[PDB]
Order: sequence, then structure tokens, then C-alpha cells
Amino acid sequence: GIGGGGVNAVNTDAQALLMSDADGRDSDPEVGRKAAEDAKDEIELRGADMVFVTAGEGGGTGTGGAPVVASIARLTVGVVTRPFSFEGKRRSNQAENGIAALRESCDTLIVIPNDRLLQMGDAAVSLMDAFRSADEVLLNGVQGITDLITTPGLINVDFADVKGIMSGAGTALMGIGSARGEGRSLKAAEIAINSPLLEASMEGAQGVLMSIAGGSDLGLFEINEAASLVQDAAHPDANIIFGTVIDDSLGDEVRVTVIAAGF
Amino acid sequence: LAVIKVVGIGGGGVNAVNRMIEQGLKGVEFIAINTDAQALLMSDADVKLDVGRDSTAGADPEVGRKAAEDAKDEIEELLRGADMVFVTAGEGGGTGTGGAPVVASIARKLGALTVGVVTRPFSFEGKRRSNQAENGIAALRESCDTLIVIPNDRLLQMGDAAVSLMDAFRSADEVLLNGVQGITDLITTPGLINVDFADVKGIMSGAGTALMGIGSARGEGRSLKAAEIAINSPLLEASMEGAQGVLMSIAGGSDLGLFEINEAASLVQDAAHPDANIIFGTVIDDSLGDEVRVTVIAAGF
Amino acid sequence: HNYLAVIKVVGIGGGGVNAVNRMIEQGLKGVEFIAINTDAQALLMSDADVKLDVGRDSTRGLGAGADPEVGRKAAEDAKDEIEELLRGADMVFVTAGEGGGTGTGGAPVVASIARKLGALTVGVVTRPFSFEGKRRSNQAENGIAALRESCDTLIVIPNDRLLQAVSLMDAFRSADEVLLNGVQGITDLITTPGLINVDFADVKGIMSGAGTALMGIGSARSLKAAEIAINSPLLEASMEGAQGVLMSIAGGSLFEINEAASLVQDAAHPDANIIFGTVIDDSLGDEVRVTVIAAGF
Ligand SMILES: Nc1nc2c(ncn2[C@@H]2O[C@H](COP(=O)(O)OP(=O)(O)O)[C@@H](O)[C@H]2O)c(=O)[nH]1
Repeated sequence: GIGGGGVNAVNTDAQALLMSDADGRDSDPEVGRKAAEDAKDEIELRGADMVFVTAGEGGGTGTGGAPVVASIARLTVGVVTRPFSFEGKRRSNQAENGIAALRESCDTLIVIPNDRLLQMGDAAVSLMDAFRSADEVLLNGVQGITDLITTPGLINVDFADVKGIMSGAGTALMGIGSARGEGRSLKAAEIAINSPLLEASMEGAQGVLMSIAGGSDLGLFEINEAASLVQDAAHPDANIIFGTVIDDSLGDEVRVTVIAAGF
Repeated sequence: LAVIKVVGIGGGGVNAVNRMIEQGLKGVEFIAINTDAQALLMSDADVKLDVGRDSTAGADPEVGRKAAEDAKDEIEELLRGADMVFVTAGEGGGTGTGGAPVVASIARKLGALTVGVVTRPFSFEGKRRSNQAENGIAALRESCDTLIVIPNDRLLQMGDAAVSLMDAFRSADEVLLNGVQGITDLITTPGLINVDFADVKGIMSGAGTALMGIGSARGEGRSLKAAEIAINSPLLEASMEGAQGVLMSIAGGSDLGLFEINEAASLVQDAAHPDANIIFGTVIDDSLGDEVRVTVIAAGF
Repeated sequence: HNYLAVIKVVGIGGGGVNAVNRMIEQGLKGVEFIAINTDAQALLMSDADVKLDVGRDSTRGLGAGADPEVGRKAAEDAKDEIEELLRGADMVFVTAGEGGGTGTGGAPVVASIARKLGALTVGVVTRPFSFEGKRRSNQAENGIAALRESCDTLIVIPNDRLLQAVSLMDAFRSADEVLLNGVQGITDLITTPGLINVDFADVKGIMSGAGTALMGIGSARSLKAAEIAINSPLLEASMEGAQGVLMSIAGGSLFEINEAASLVQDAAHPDANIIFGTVIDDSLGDEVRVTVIAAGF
């Protein structure tokens, strides 16, 4: 993530650029401008059709340097992070402006509040479990919607389906959930819509891309259970795209990742 | 006796009327209507009709509608003078979805008792399809007299375990036929109790929004159990309760009992609304030997 | 010392014959199976060792009336042919699905013919479903009544408790083999014994003169599959005084064994009597059958 707390998540400062796992150097929000902001043509976009922006708001240029990627071609949807309550008024003062161009020059954004992520863990955590125990959720809004095209499985979804509903959609939330043992797919879908993260606003939206993962074990009958919980669930006149995923490291778990759009 | 001409519009219909043919389904005449002429090469329909000048019914029911209409005559020659005319399909796409409201409408204008036997999409089959299907079902109901609908959703219970997609629509391939088989055999292969075309006419006529269930069994009280399950078939949705019009049929071997017929029938009417009009029908089918089938058809609400 | 036990199992009426073929297909051995029925349609389709036509063949749309007078008639009418069929048996199981007619009223006869001959006679039968109507539940209680006073031992199993709506259609015709597990529940101890053998004579004491009995199985590895059987509602929880209990286990291989044995007696009045046993049925990996018959009241 193009940020002094968004780099440390993916799995201007000199000692930060040199930890990017795939194979400048002189540093506040506006730091991303004459240390970060490079040319008008830096995607002459080449080898693929999307990449994501994991540039939240929990460090350095995650505010003034985040929307450097937003105007990159004014399709890409950023998976951000609104700051915790206790992380000061100064980081909260960098809230709207650090997201404003991420929802004026960028396609769509998924404003994952770690404030609300208090319900994901055990009881108490730390600042070190705000870019670690909030990587799990931070990958979700990404991985949820990549896996439909990279690794589908028992059901498939086009390139043009995601990019035909999640295109320039601006305001967007998600909602995730997990389950093992019986009822798996409907247990986790009923977690997915009730998860303190979609802010109970799916019914207001007009376009939802439900994902659902698990082994190749994953029955065709389980998938039909979750699918129903959507036709009732969202506005009864929306644009919904289902679709499945294969991940055989889950075995018995089924990663039901819902994503919202169309407010 | 009676001229039964089964028509399978849609790709799903034309695919399902093949299953009919590859099962025998006597006393009918098969007609496959679809847009991509290519797809009709694989049909074993005795008659095949092509309805597509240009489409490059590409997921748009309104092509299918127009297609059905621009071949309004082609069909009204295929359907001329025919006591019983069926119009099975897969609602969801376009060729069926749009068409059936015509082919059916055409049979009905031709005075032929017209029975629809269509399916609703799996909800995994996307959300568009549902809505496509949904106004298309509203379209038959308002066109053909009876419309047995079979929600696929319901077809896939947990007692059909790790299935597939081929197996899925194959599970439907049987079920479409079953709402046909169990109305036609009455007329086309009546066993000990005759129920002539006329009877089915009066129960089916004007009814609509019909449902159906199926149950086979054997052993002690076989016909009770085979009937019991059909009553409880999820494919009905607790509807038996209130159906003012019920068509049953206890298809079994030549030597099927009266005591048997009686107490399976007597198990149906009791579920049914107590005012409900009812009809027995037995059918001779040797492929069972030791077992019996039962196909209650709730109709009118 | 000719270790041979002559064990036969007759399936009377559709219920019995159905059940006997379910026994044939699921691979019970060491036993002559017998199908007796009124319709010769279903007899020729059965794979029973010896099939017997008793009922007068009846014109289309009669016969199938389910009047246990007519079944009782049919066997008493062909009582000779039944006497020879079960002649020099050692132990004769008698299975049926009560409520009906032919099996309802036919079992009483065949059971009581095994008795005069001098077999250990056993009745493994079922009480029809509650939805089948009052006439059958009536017609069953009388056929049960007779068979209780014909067989040395009778195992009655409600097909109503054997259900617990959509897919419990495959909870009668694939749940009736409770009858089968009822039979091999005793048979497979003598015919295919395990690491603890318990021959015919062990059984002859703990059955001859009981009258009434009940059963329950378990699937499994054997540590956690043992409780399963006694607790199974099928047994009516009537292990607060089952005065004469039998128990069996099937698979590969003492610790496994004594896991369950260190439990059995902890149930009913242990002043009575219990018999253990073992079976070699290599048709099952981690699974091991844990059948428990509970006689004597
Ligand atoms: N019974 C049956 N249903 C099918 C088959 N293939 C697909 N379906 C279902 O029927 C629906 C209708 O599609 P279809 O009739 O092929 O589209 P159309 O030919 O353009 O009307 C689909 O959404 C599927 O859920 C099949 O072979 N048999």
C-alpha cells in the first residue's frame, strides 16, 4: 500500500521500498507529492487488466500519497483502512481528504474500518494486530474478487462481470465470514451479511458480488444454499454475481466473501 | 384415442424431450423447437422446427418471443387438430422463456388442452436468469391452462449428495418428463381403472399454477409409502393442503391391487383441501414389477 | 465333532422377500434363504435359495387385499411344503413386515412349523408405519401377537421410530435392513466367528423361551463406537432390566473387544446373563458392527 502504514501488509522512505516481495529515498500526508508523485504516463496497464491499492490510512503517505494511484487512469478498486478510534484525532483529521480522491479519481473503494474490526480476533490485541490481524480482512476485499477470475472452480465468472458491475462504483463495502462443520456455506453467508463491516447497508446497494470458496469437495448443493441468501437479502431488484472458488488449503472451511456497490 | 403431441421449446426443453424419448414415453409425438438449427441435429424429435433469422435467442427472451411469432404459422401447422398438446421448456434463457407463451397460446387457440411443464432456474444459475424466467412463468400461466412449474432449487435436496452440472440438469431431465409421463400414461396406457381424456380435461382445464410430486416404493404397504412420499415431495411446497383439483395416478404392474389403488388414493384426498376435486387413474407399466409409482398433481389455489 | 449349524431364514410376503434379497445383496452367508409369497411375479425376481408359491394366483385387481386370514390360510394350506423346506433345520429365522396380509398371517404358521420340527425359531419383524393407517397397525398387532406366541424369540422393530420427511423416503426400503442386522446379529456369530467364537449352544440358552426381544447397532475406532448401540431408541431404553442379553462385534481384530465389554454389563440387572462374541467380516475398514440383542422379560 502506497503509504507509511500500507506497505506493511502485502503477503518516499529509503528503508521501506526495500521490502517489496516481488522482484524514493527522502521521507505527514503531503509527503506523497515531490517524493512520491511521478509522471503522467507510468502504465504504458501493460501485462494485466487490474492491480489493487492496499493503501489504507495508518501511516505516512496514506492520505496525500494514496490517491497517486487513483488518477492512474481517470479499472482499479482500492482496499483501504479507516484508522482506529485511539490512533488520535490527527489521523482522523486525515480521513476524508485521504479517501476523497480515492472516491473521485479512483473507480471504487472498499472503506474497511479497523475501528469496526474490534470484533475480529479474541478479546484484546495491539497496534501490531492492526496491520497483521487486519491483514486477513485487508486481503479479503482484494482476494475475494480476484479469485473469481484467477481461481474459480465449480462455478465461473467473466472478466467483464466484476468489471461490468464494480466499475466506477465509488462508495463500496464488503462483509466476510467463515465456517466449518455442517451448514458451512449458509452458516458463513449468514455471518457474511451480519458482519460488523457492511454497516447493515446491503439493501441500499444496487449490485453485490458474492464470492464463496473451500475445497473441490465443496458441493454443488451447499453453493445453492448461500445463493438464495442474497435473492431475499439485497434489494429485490439488484445486479448480483455469484461464483465459486477453489482453495484446498481450507479443506473443510468455506470463505464466503460478499462485496457491495450501487448506493 | 387421443392425439398427444409433446413440444420441447428451449434448449432445455429440446434436451429434456430427448430424455423422454430415451425413456420410451409412449403415446406422444415429439417436437423440438430451438433457435440454433445446429442444436436440433442432436435432437431425436420426430419433428424439429428452426426459429432464428439472426441472433449474433441470445439470452434475450424478446428475440425468442419474436422468433416464436415469426414462425406462428409453421407451428400452427405442426399443432393442427390434436386432442392433447404439451409445451415443456427451461425458463431462464430466451428461446424457451419467450417462445412458450406462443406455441402454447397457439395450441390453446387451436382448442387443444394445453399443458405446460417448465422449470425455474437453479439460483446458482445466476440472478438474471431467475428474473428472465420469472416474467416468463407469469407469461405461460396467463396463456396455457395448466402450468406445472418445477423449481430446480427444490430438486436438489441433500439426499442427492455430491452431484455435478451434467447430473444436475439430468435430475431435471427426468423431472420434466415426470410431469408429462404421469398425465399421459393415464390416457395412453391406462391400466385397470380407465380415466379417459375427458376426465383429465375437466380437472386440468383453466386451472394453472399446478404443482407435482413423485414417489415410488415396494414391500409391505408399498402403495401407501410410494404415495406418501409423492405427497411430501419437496417439489410441491406444502401445497397439497389447499389444491381445489388434484390429478393422481398409481402406475404399476398389470396385477396391481384394488385394495392397493384404494388406500393410496385415500391417502391423497386427505392431504388435499376437503372440498377438492380429485381423480384416480391407474396405469400399466411392467418396468416396475414389484414396485409402484404415484404422481399427484395439485392444481388451483 | 462336525461343527455345522443348519440355519435358514424365511421371508414371507413382499416385506420378508424384499428383506431376504436385501440380505442376499449385502452379503450374509452360512444360511439357506427362502422366499414365500402369493404373487409369483415377485418370487421369480427374488434371488432366494428356495422360493415357494403358497397363495392361489389371483386375477387382475384382487388378491393384494392384505387380509391376514388369507395368508394364514395360504401356509396352513401348503403346510406340508413348508415342513419339508425347513426339515432338519437347526435354527429358523422368520422375517416379515407386519401390517400386511401374506407375511402378517404367514409368519405365524411357518414359525410354528419350525417349532414342531424342533428348530430354535426366531422372528425378526417390523411394525408398520404410523401413516399406513389404523387397519394395518391393527392387523400388525395381531400378527405380532401370534408370532410372539409361535417363535421362541421375537424381535419387534417399529418402522415409525426408524424415521426421525423429504429424504426419509430412503428411510424405509434402505432402513428395513434393520431386519438383516437383526438376523446376522445372531447368525454371523456361528457362521463366521472371530477371535472369540460362541457357537449355536451359547445362543440356544439365551433365546429358547424368551418370547420378547429388542435390538440396536453401531457403526465406527471401536472405543468411540460402543455407546452407540445401547442408547439407540430402537432398544426402547429397555436395558433397565433385559434379563438375557447378546452382543457381537465384526471386523479385523482384544483391546478393541474389551473396550465395549467393559460397558455392556453396566446397563441392566447383571444377576441375569450376558454372552459376548466376535465376527470376521472384512467388508469394513475403520467401521466395526456393534449389534446388541436384549431378550428375556
Ligand atoms: N431440463 C433441463 N434443463 C436445462 C438443461 N440445460 C440447461 N437447463 C436449465 O434450463 C434453463 C434454460 O436455458 P435454455 O432453455 O437452455 O435457454 P434457451 O434455449 O435460450 O431458452 C437454464 O438456465 C438451466 O437452469 C437440460 O439439458 N435439461
